[PDB]
Amino acid sequence: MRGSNAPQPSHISKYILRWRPKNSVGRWKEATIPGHLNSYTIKGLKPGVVYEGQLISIQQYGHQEVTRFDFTTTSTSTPGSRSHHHHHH
Repeated sequence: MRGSNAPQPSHISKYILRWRPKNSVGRWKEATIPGHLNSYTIKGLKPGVVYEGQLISIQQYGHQEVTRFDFTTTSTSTPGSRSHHHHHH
């Protein structure tokens, strides 16, 4: 019910999630998740605050995918053109 480890599966060897308070300017943190094994979302934040999220994928040789996203909690923001496509799901 938690999550099983998948060493070098059909997906990426492992994904790296780094986040840090962009409004509180603090230290970053790392969370490795090998591909999309399940729904994993980091919470514990609050409305009116923006964090920074960077998902970098790592392979057997290191350095794979690099994605930058905006972070928010119970607030409606996350500006980055995330709503301009037809059809859902």
